[PDB]
Amino acid sequence: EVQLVESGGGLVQPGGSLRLSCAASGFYISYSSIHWVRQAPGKGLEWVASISPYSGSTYYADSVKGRFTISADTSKNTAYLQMNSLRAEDTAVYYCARQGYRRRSGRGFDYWGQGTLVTVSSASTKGPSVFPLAPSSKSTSGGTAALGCLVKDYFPEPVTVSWNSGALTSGVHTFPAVLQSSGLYSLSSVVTVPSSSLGTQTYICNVNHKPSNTKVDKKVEPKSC
Amino acid sequence: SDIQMTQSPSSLSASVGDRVTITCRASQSVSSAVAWYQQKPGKAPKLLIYSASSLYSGVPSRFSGSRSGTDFTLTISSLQPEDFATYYCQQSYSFPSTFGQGTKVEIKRTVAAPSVFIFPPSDEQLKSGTASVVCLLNNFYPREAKVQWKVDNALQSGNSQESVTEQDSKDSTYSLSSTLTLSKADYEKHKVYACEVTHQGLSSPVTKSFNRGEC
RNA sequence: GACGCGACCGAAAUGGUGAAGGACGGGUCCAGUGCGAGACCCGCACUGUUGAGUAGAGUGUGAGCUCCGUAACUGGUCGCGUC
Ligand SMILES: [Mg+2]
Repeated sequence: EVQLVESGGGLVQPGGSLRLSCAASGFYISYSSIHWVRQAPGKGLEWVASISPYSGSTYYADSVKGRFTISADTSKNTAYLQMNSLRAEDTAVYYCARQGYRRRSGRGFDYWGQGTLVTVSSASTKGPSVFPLAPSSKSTSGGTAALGCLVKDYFPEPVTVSWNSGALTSGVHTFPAVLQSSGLYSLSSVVTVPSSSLGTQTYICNVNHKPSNTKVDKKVEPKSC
Repeated sequence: SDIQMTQSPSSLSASVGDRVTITCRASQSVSSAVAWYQQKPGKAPKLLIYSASSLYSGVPSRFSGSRSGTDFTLTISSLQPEDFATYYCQQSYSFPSTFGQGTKVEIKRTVAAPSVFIFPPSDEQLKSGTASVVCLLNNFYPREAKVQWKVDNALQSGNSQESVTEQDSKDSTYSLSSTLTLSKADYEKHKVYACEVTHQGLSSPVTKSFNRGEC
């Protein structure tokens, strides 16, 4: 019954500003400490800020002091993180979390939202080009072939990839994106299939990048020779 | 001084049913104000232990914590399949709060050699003026693996990027893609493109290659 | 010996006074911990060891005590008066 939902994330340029909100339900924030914790892609948790009940005292990580402001609007049962003077290193999934009741769970954070992605970059929103990774005319590496789709040069994260509108899931591997030196993302999705069906079975990768209004489907087949 | 929390190891491999221990060492007294969390890929952390040694409500008792002065340990007495995850300690003795660096706990299984595939750039991409060459290492264990790119037998450096999947829930292997990025102009001035893979389950390096423009 | 008067002593009490610092306390200051939906603030409880400036970091005419007084008395002693 206790839930936290963060919103307000998205893309912003260096030096810009952004306000995150943390909507509580199933408890009233006035009785708890509320914390913000962030996680850069691939990295660990880093505590950001918190606000204490009854006194409204606020506390901040050195890496954000002076730029960030945590606050709470009890009549919306919502907490906020006002982020100013943002830098590329602030790119992260931002979680809000409830510190539990002292008698029940000490100072542990007993409930967490599912997070909201903040991307700080000067790159502008861009849909990907989707290129085939065509099964080798040779045949196999162990009775089976491999094919896929290359999802190149989009911004920002995330994109979704599925095969045959979801009907094909066994042996699919969709790789985590990498950030290129252009400042754009790229990733590939591959699937292994029986070589004996390459000519008769149909294989389509479904790519959706909502931030750019880009949604495409690519049939992946063998080639001339 | 901000309080440091030094967490070790950064990763460990264990079989289902094994006892494992994770350690977090504080740089000054944090009394018992230490918590442990579990986090699975894509999901929020979950509280396991509070006040250093108290089991959080609903957590299975095979999880325990203990304090020895300023050293703290999380012990799992016998790993179950759903316990493979990343674990974080945290001190909340004083502000600012500090998380440890994290310990990834991965499943140990038998060695599996990768199957290797190479993909030339598509004609469509080439119209755009750039070429991407992709090398795929599929379903291998352990995770350590080396991929080298060769262009007409010259070893490439600084122009490739790698990505590894999470360990597979079913067969407990990893997969890896490596992408070599060249301009169209540079791609067309060479013939033989090759991906060279070394893995524990391979007696000798395996090479996959194609010739530009042939099938 | 009784009663009476007086003086001296003692004396519950009391006006003024000024030293003492944590072994007199504090609804004094501080530190640590627990609790109250509460890491700090606020309240309460516990614990403190050179906690800790003796009259003020105090907007206590605080207790006890020093010194200077006053004193109920239904206490003592001595003198005197009458049997
Ligand atoms: Mg990739």
